[PDB]
Amino acid sequence: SHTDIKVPDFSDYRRPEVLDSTKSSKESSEARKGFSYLVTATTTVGVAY
Amino acid sequence: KAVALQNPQAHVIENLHAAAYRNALANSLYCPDYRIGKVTPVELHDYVQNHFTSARMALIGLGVSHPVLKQVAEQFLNIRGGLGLSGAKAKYHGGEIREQNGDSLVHAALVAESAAIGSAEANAFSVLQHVLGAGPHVKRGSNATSSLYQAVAKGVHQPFDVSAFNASYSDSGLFGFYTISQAASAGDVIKAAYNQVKTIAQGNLSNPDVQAAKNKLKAGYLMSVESSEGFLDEVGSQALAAGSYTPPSTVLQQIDAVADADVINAAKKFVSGRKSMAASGNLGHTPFIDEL
Amino acid sequence: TATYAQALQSVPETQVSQLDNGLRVASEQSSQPTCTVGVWIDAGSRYESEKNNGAGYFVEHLAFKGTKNRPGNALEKEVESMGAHLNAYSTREHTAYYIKALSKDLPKAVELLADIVQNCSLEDSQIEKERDVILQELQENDTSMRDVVFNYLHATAFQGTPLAQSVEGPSENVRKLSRADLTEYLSRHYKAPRMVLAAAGGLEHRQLLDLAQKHFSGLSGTYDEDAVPTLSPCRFTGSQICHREDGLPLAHVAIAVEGPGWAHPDNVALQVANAIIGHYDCTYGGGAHLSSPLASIAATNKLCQSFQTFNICYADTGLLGAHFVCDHMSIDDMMFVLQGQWMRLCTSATESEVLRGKNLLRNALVSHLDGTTPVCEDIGRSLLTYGRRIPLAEWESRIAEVDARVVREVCSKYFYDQCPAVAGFGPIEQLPDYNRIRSGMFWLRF
Amino acid sequence: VSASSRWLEGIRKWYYNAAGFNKLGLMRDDTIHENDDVKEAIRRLPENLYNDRVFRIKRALDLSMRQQILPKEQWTKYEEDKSYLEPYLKEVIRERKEREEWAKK
Amino acid sequence: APTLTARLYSLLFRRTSTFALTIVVGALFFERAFDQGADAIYEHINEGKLWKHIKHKYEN
Amino acid sequence: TNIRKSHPLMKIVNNAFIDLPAPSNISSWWNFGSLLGICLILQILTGLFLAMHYTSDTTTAFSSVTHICRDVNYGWIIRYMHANGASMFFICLYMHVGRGLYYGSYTFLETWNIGVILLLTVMATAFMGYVLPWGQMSFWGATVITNLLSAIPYIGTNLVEWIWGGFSVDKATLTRFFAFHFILPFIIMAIAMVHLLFLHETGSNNPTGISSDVDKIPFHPYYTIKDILGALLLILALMLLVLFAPDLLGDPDNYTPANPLNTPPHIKPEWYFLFAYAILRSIPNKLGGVLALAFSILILALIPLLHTSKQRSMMFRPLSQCLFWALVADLLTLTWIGGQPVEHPYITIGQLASVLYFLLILVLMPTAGTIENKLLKW
Amino acid sequence: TNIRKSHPLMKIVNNAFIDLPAPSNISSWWNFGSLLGICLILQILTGLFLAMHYTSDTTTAFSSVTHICRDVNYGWIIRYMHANGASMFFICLYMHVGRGLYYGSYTF
Amino acid sequence: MLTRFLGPRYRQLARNWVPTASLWGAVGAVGLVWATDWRLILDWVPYINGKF
Ligand code: HEM
Ligand code: HEM
Ligand SMILES: Cc1c(-c2ccc(Cc3ccc(OC(F)(F)F)cc3)cc2)[nH]c2cc(Cl)ccc2c1=O
Repeated sequence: SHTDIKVPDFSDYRRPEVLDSTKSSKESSEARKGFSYLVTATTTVGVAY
Repeated sequence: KAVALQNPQAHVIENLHAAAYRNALANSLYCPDYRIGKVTPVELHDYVQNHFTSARMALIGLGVSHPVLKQVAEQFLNIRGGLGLSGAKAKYHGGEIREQNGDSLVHAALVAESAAIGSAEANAFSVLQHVLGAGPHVKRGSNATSSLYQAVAKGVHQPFDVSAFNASYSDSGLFGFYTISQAASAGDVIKAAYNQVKTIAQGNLSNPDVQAAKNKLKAGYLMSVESSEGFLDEVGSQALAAGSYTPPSTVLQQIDAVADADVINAAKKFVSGRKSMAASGNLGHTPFIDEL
Repeated sequence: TATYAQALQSVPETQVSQLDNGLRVASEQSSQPTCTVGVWIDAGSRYESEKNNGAGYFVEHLAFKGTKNRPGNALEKEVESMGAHLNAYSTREHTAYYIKALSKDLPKAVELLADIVQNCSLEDSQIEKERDVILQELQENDTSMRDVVFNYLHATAFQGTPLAQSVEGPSENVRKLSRADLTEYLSRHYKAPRMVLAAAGGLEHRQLLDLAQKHFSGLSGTYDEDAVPTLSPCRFTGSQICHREDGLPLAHVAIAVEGPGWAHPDNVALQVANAIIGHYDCTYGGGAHLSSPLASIAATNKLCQSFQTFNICYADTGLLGAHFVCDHMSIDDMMFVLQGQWMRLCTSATESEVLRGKNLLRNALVSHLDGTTPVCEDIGRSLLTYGRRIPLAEWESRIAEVDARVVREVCSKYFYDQCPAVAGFGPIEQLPDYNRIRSGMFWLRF
Repeated sequence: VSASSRWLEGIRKWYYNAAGFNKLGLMRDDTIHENDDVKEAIRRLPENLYNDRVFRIKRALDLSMRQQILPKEQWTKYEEDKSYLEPYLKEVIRERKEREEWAKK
Repeated sequence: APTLTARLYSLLFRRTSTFALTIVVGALFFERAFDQGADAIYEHINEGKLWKHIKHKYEN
Repeated sequence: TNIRKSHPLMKIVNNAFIDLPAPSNISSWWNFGSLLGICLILQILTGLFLAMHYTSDTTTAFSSVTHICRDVNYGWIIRYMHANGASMFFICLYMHVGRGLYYGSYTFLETWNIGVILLLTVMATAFMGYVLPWGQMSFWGATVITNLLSAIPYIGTNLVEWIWGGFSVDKATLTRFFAFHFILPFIIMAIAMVHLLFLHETGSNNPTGISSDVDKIPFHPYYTIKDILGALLLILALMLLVLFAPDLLGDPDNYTPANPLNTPPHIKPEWYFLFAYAILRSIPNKLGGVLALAFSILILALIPLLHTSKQRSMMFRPLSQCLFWALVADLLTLTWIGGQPVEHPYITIGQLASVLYFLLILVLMPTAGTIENKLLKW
Repeated sequence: TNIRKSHPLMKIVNNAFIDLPAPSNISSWWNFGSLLGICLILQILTGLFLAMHYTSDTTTAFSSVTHICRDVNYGWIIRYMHANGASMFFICLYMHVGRGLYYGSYTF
Repeated sequence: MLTRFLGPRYRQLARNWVPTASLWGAVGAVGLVWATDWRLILDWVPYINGKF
């Protein structure tokens, strides 16, 4: 069968902002994307210099 | 065509029409496989020039006024007149077509000449169809009221399915039954259904069941034409066939007018006529016409 | 002589009332002779834990199998005494039973429905038979690839929440469901505040109200103790799920993002945007002249057998995206063209395509509600989702206010630079990596 | 056959003979440059006209290879040159302009 | 939105043209800042040895 | 089966030189493509053997060439093969270009534009090569040509001093011109490979301008042997110059060492630049003449956009044929005026020829193509 | 549809660098082959800037190199980069060969 | 003779795409000034001016 399919628990790898299953993720998304893109921007600035 | 042939019912019904009739109604709805790519513009031009004419057309409208349609038709559809061909007549012959393809379930259909649409006997054949059974009215129902299903299920203890088949045209019609059953049990199912129709033909019929079938017929006919699509289709069919509109109330009166002896007469016409059978699947145990 | 606005204003209004036990009775008069009457319930798989998952589907199977007062297969015969069609369905958030019949059978038909949703006998032998049938259905459901892919999309998108659970539930749960669990489910979820009794056709509102007062006054609606199942927000996760089966001929793919929800103003704009993208099947007759760029490109280049767009709504969440069936050597092309069209909508939308999409949505809305069953379904879903039925005039008012700017802003909000959820089934070796799909959600030029 | 018409036709026949593609058995439409409109128009030609175009072009390429021309009897007469391709190309252009006009609105 | 990173994302990093503009401006200021810091550290480590430290003694 | 077709390396050779479908009727004017490659390989080999005995020091650059032509075993034959080979290179270049212009081959936009890049890089290479022997014409050629950048407003002098490496032409200019002249031919070879890469997508044009897919022949043995014959004729033309008139195309002043204090009175460029020299000096204005100089070459990039005729080749277009040969004779006029001193009446003749060049390219030929379209009633 | 997969020139780069299927578990030792690609180009760059100031005459070669070190602006950086790039190139080359020998890459 | 591109759709598209083109032009200008160390513009910038 296929309905027995169930994603294994990824909680050991998730960030602290999205650990709770009972909380909307749209609120924290901008912070996470902004952090990652800040890392990328800093790297680009250094390489450009 | 390939999409339409994913359903076994389409193939079986087309073969059944090929077997029953000889000239006119034997033509399939789809192109023969050999003739694909061979149809030329001259054939299309001839077909349209011969068949698309004023005396053979009807224009139905829902949501527009009468003068607008009348103006449009007078301006354009009148010049198309010049009525052409007339067509053949339906010749009934009967026969068998058996096509083995090694599928899980065996489909079969056994029919005979019944009647012409828009006739007194057509209502009797519709009532007989609903007496015998025309599919389930309840989700995952046992078909308790369906006489054919209960007759077959008493002996056969495997999954199966059966229903009554009816198809009326302007000059001829087919009445019978369609079965779906596993390869080993096909003969049992067909024999049981044929026996049940025979018992109905001999005279065993209860007036409560005739009334229940009449109520099923009335409910189905009324619920069919609730939508705009169904209403337009019914009006167009009546306009082409009879050239006049019959409101639902007259149809209901005609349905109630059918006498219970006419259903017995229809069963007698079925049981004593040249059968036509079509089948498909692992045909290792399906009977022939002579065996029935 | 008439007009579009005048025609919209002329539709009769739905009338709604509420009994003392909490039941809500809605109806809409019409001149047709037939009618459709049904009961909608706010209880699906989302209100089920792992212990009792699939209970609702099991109860729905046993609904038309006799009651205390119509034992055995008598009830079925009664329906077929009057030539009525008795049907039901269940989803992740709703359940419904309904009957199509004549006007004259409105007294009897309602008397059947109250029998069904109150006095489920649940014979043990019938429980065993339906257990076997449900096991057979679970085995046979693997043949439908579209439904498998949609279940995978739900499981990966809403992992770790009730929305991951499928309607039928796992095969292990159904083998252990007992009559105690089914009775507890019925006693907990089937209650008057969560039910809606809708009708539509040839009838009068007060007669239905009186019949409901006769046959539904026994339902309890006190919410015994704190047994008040309330939903909670569900976490959405961008992720991928891939089932590789190279033996199959075609690949099924479904990609989605998080949606606004049931009662958001944005939804109308999204329904316009999807209408711009459109849909295509290999049997369509338009060919290469179709308005949608994706459909025309797929038709000319034969990129896929079929595709479609969807916007599935739940309480405060949903899925918004596309699903296509294609060859195993065309997945990159289809994904590229689809994401390019989404970015085109986000960054640059013009007036003509938005007008076309608005006309499409108007026509679809008009044509969908034409009959008795769709109107009854509309009433039943509206009274549970919005708390009231929205007239078509309000829908026209909402649709007419959309323009290119609104579509651009909404699409930029919900599509641009978002983590999607992806599900693939079949020969999917050519499906791009998740990093490539993610990087295709923006443009360097913009 | 008036004053300016016979002078115009005289200059056109002069130019036609000066171009000299008739010396290779070619017709005017055989010499057109193949763009997308012309490839589509050529695609729409019936079997016989296509095969004649193919053989005429093949014979002209053979002559050009051998640096020869046909005898004077076999040159394409100016009055018998058939514009077999013109109506197809005209329809293809009309269709493309309709598409372009729809893309502006 | 209260968070600094959310403001940076919603203000600058959404588009790519603004991302590039931010990068070039950051490089422009970071060049001067880094040069001044490095020169200060190098001058402090080697105080009293460079030419500019002993320049005043000889030139009038 | 066949390893010539399946081996990863041999498939390129097969699909480029053996099984390539080619038109059956391409004339001798299609031979200059391969002759340009023969010339490029000749210059690479001869130049490499000249670099084994050359020093780019300003105090010894002149003497090293005499050491080559006097003491190195058969050094004279290598030196004058390299010098005369450059002239044969430019003959083949201008014939290749004129071929493509006459027969409408410019409608291959990518191939044409890469060709224009190849033309400019070969021009820079030959310009820098002439500076190495450090004669009088070497020095004043480097002075004038580098000073052309001074016409650019507000940055010109900075660009000039940056290229020179100083306040005047000196040792640093010669050393870097030697490095550029060494390395630039390999870049040219790579761009020539991209030239053929884009060409092979469509195949060749032919003299009639009509598609030839109905009549194709394999490249081997037909155009392999025809190209061998054409190569043998190129070797004949080169060796006639080298062995009977090695100084006919050169200038005598270059046999005098460089002198920064005096410029010769009759200074003229190499013959293959005189037409553009004539264009430049016909405009009495610095920036105007430099812009006209650049546009006299870059207009080739505009040639594809001015095609109006419904026929591709000029074979069936008499008016275009006449204007084409009026352009060839006008370029011969500009070359003649470029080789004469600045006096009456040569100034006015050179101005009229410069005006006629751009008038022909920009105005007359498109109008002729439109008149021709109207005459055929399409 | 996509110009990257159909352009004559970008198609080669797409098939060589962008869409190339590679194993998922190749360790850091597979990087050296790419590093040899970098170092070569580096030696072509820096060396090309040393040739603009070098003279091959035997009497003015040592002096020319010292002129590069002492007089050319930042010439010492270019000189010592070109000088140590050889050592870096040979370290990368021997690591490449050892990688090929250990993991049986010589079957190609 | 590109007269095919005169209609409502193209002016709408140009209106949509003007801001991004302006931002890319600004990026190019700032990059050129930073790369060339053009003192004429940079002397007016407050904190940068101290580096000269
Ligand atoms: C180093 C310089 C060049 C080399 C080695 C070179 C080489 C070639 C070769 C081998 C061919 C194929 C054989 C042939 O058509 O003759 C060719 C074709 C062509 N070349 Fe060049 N070329 C060079 C410069 C140019 C220039 C400057 C132009 C135009 C401005 C140009 C335009 C063309 C064109 C249009 C064709 C296609 C001719 C046809 O298909 O009929 N090339 N080139
Ligand atoms: C497209 C390829 C080339 C062209 C058109 C070209 C052209 C020229 C020309 C016109 C001269 C002037 C000869 C004179 O007036 O005495 C020259 C000189 C020279 N070339 Fe080249 N060259 C090319 C490639 C090369 C290469 C690849 C090298 C070395 C790797 C090289 C090395 C030299 C040297 C050392 C001289 C100075 C000796 C002399 O003046 O004869 N050349 N070159
Ligand atoms: C105008 C002019 C030239 C001259 C020099 C070069 C060209 C052609 C050219 C143009 C540009 C070029 O560089 C590029 F490839 F673009 F990078 C290389 C070659 C045309 C003319 N050469 C002279 C040489 C003496 Cl010795 C004196 C005077 C003159 C004189 O007045």
